[PDB]
Amino acid sequence: GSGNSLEKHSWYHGPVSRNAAEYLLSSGINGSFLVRESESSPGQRSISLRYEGRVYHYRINTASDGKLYVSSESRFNTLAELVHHHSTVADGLITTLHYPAPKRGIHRD
Repeated sequence: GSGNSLEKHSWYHGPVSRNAAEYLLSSGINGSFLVRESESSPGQRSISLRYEGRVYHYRINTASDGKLYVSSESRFNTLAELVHHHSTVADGLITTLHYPAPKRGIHRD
């Protein structure tokens, strides 16, 4: 769950603060996005996008019910459904989810 999470999608690794995102992630690809988790809230989810060096921050954004709507005309419930739509029509997230490169073996002895 919150802390370990499961290897859901290819963009679902775990919680990663934007700071460390824009900071750590030097950004340098054809375009890869990654979802984030609680950062300054006791249980929050955001969306991070990595450009050819740039790093955008587009929180998940919730509706007045529960659904997760980034814009307002494209409300969802599950992150996936978010990317799904934001896959061909990023009506929410600026950049359009391209390919969330895997981060299994980044560094660890």
